[PDB]
Amino acid sequence: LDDNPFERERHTQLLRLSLSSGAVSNGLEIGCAAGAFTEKLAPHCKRLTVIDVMPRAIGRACQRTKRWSHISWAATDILQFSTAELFDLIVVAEVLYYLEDMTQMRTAIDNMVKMLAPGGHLVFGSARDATCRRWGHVAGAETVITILTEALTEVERVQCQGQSADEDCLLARFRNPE
Repeated sequence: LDDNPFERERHTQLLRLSLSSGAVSNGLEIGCAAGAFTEKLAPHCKRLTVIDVMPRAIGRACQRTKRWSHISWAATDILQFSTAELFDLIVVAEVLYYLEDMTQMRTAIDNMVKMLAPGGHLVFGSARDATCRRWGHVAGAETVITILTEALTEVERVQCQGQSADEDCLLARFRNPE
């Protein structure tokens, strides 16, 4: 799905935002789909850790990025996961579909904040509130962006009104105040 234009643009914005501070020491990617984005991010991270509830998704994404030796993978979700070294970039571009209510949502967000380095950046993207609403995911971009703003400083956003009904989404970039 390289040459479908919408995904092309979304990946480019995600990367642009992720890149804005120069190279990342220690990055976290949350959810990894087929490894398309990990492949673009790995080269700009001194260390990259990728977390994904779905093991078979990891078997696959790992193939894709075999060439780099500074990536590691965890079969776990953002509620259950925790690190010992903070992250200067957390990317969360995947609908956290496994989040069943606002309390899971609120908790997931706290964990992300707990793992941001100082002046670390959190880049978020997802289908807006109403596409997610359409699919049983409780909430999406605007609700998450309201909660993230409580803890973090929004630096920038971009909106990706692509093609179909599904293809319309919002990305925002937050700084963790030092």
